[PDB]
Amino acid sequence: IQRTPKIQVYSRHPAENGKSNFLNCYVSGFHPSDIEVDLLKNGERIEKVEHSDLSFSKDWSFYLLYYTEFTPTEKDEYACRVNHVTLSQPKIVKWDR
Amino acid sequence: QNIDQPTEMTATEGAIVQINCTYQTSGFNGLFWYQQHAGEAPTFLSYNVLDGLEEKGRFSSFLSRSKGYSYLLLKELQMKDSASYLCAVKDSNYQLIWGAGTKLIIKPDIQNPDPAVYQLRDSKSSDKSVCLFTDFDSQTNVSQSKDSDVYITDKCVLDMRSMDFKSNSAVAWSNKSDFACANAFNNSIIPEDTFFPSP
Amino acid sequence: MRTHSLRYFRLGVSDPIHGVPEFISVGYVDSHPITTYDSVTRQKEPRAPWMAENLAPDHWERYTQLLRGWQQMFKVELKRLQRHYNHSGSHTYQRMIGCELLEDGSTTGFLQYAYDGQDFLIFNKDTLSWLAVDNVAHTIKQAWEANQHELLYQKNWLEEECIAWLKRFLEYGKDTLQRTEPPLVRVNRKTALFCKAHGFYPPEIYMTWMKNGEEIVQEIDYGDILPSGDGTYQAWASIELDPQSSNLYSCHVEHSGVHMVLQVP
Amino acid sequence: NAGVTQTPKFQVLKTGQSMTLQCAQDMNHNSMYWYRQDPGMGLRLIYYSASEGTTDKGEVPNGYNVSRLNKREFSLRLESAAPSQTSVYFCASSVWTGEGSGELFFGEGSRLTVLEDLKNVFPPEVAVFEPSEAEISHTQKATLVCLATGFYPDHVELSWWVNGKEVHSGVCTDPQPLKEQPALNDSRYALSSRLRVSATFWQNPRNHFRCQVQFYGLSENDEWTQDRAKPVTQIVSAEAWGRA
Ligand SMILES: *Cc1cc2nc3c(=O)[nH]c(=O)[nH]c3nc2cc1C
Ligand SMILES: [Cl-]
Repeated sequence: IQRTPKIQVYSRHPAENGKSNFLNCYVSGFHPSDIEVDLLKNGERIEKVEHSDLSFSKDWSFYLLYYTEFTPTEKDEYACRVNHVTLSQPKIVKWDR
Repeated sequence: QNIDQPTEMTATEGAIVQINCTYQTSGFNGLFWYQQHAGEAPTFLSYNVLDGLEEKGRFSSFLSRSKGYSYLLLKELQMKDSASYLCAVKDSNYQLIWGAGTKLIIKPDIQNPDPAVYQLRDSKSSDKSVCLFTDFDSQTNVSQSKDSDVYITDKCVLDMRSMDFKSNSAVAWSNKSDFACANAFNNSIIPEDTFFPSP
Repeated sequence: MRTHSLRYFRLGVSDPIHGVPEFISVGYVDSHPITTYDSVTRQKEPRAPWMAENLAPDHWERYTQLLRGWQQMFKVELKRLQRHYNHSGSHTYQRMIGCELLEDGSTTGFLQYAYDGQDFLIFNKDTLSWLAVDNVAHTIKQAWEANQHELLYQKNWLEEECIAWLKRFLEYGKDTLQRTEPPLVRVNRKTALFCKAHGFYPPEIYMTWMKNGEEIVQEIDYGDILPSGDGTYQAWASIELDPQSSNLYSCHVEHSGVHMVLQVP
Repeated sequence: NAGVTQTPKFQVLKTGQSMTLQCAQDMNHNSMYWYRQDPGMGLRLIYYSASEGTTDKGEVPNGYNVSRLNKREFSLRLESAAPSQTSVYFCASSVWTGEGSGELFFGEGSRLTVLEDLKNVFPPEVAVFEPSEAEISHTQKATLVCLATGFYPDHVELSWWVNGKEVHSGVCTDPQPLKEQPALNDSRYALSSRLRVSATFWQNPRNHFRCQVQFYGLSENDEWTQDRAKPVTQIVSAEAWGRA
């Protein structure tokens, strides 16, 4: 069976405009393991983006955490973009704060 | 980490022998027993990893993890059981630690002891005189020579399969002028009824 | 202590795209990765500093050899499964083994396998037998159960060795694994009440909404426990507000032996 | 169906000389091992190979190296022989490793003696002694004795041949050799064997008895500078005929 990834985008701390923070994109429950993730800033692809090693769940699916340091402002919109074998096209999830 | 077993054990044919193996290890993934006949390769006898006794023909193997000890139990002993028995333990990293081995010596049941010392015939190609101590009971031990020019071998068990007949023997030889079979085994404690044929 | 666990996973892939490893194995203590190995590095490496600092090089070298051997065995096993399924293309094989030391002192132990992310074989260490999900697994089950000693070995490793490894690693990483960081909890309005916790360690946390004292399981929306990225976690749970009758709603959070209540006035 | 095949069976070496021991297994095993066995202690791992394409040191790696040539073969190299490498070497294999349950399958063993100087290698002198007439009349059995004496190192195989066929029934050979001079670390050795037959078998004048000792010693490339004959690998024997 193939399992499509669950995508959640959130900040490390409660966001406050002007206060430095970390944008997280936690991608879980997918199978098989090949996957492609990007953090977006205003629809552009952020360059310096870290991620954990591929992780394993008891139910045999996988999970990953992609993140980047940032300072949230009122205007800039932030997103996570995921591609997987289960997806016809990339799936974009915006940071709803 | 260390593993300990007795150096050597002696039992009588037809009886039962228990060979012990104690081990101190960090971690435990199993205990193996191996049989090694003299001059030959060890071969797998048994494996224990949970507690208790497992039987396999005449051999049984026992394990107590909490005591860190195992024994190999051999019943109805036969001469072909003469061998070294090697105990080995798999430690927490799946590395084998080997005991030094236990040499099992089996005493044949001699049905009609007839102890005697015979002089063999000289060979024209050798200066040695040769004496054979033979047919004695298995409780008799053969001592090494006290004279540096006298050679005495340890006792050997021979099987005449056609007659289903076993016998102990030891050989002594020398080329000294004063050497005689009547005194060849004078350093051994030999049966009082030992037959010494007239020279 | 609290409950702790030790688990090792293996992933094997039959026809991996270029770059992606054929084989990967990762160990975990609770949610923390502790060790990793793959077919590209061919080396076992720590994934937690307190593992690196407490295990001499002879340990990393020994399991590097063992892992290279396990990688080849895993390839052979995946090859046989995909022949017996008569399957083309790329397929995955997975294994999970480990144990739990519970707070009450009792222990559990598990070992299981998956093919294409679905249960394939499950070990039962009390009946010393394998549960097969289909007839390819049943063929493998017959061969594994014919070697009774290998079953006994797994029982011993799960009940004794794994628990001893877990206690040893729990001591190594005790400053991490045995600490408590209490949650910061608030209630926001979005209509629905959202109860949000963050900043907490360990990750195990129970959040729920009460209405007038009774619970409302079918009405609560539970969010996942999520890594913040700094070693702590966050979570939430929402409840949909009734606009036709007032009710006393309260959020209830339990973490590491402490219960909290946030009444929404 | 061969199991584990290792060579050579016996080897003598001068200090400083090189040697490669061969090992092959036809069992389709993945794990292979080289052990040394010495008196008074357990087997010690020298090197091992958990799987094709990887090898690593054991407990006593110094002075040795290994090559896992393929799935089947695992060779042990001594590059500069030292007297402390005098030992019996055993190659072994197992289906896998890092499983707890699997036993090892051992090769036949390689007996290596390393010497500072080959000047104390000797073949055995072999003599056969005919049965005692007193024994024949007292027991109706006849014991022949073969003595193999003065050889060094203890690299011999003694066999008995009756009417041109090797025999084992009725035979007992000392399991351990006798040090002719017990106090010396390089003492030459003695070995005895008995063959016991019925008196009626001994008393047939057409029956032929022979004791043969195969000695494993020097070879063509070994340098020899003593006045006596070069102690090469050879067979030494002695015979007797039945006596009416
Ligand atoms: C470092 C490591 C060790 C390990 N040990 C295992 C063991 O002893 N038994 C198993 O069945 N599986 C194991 N897997 C591993 C994996 C890793 C990475
Ligand atoms: Cl992809």
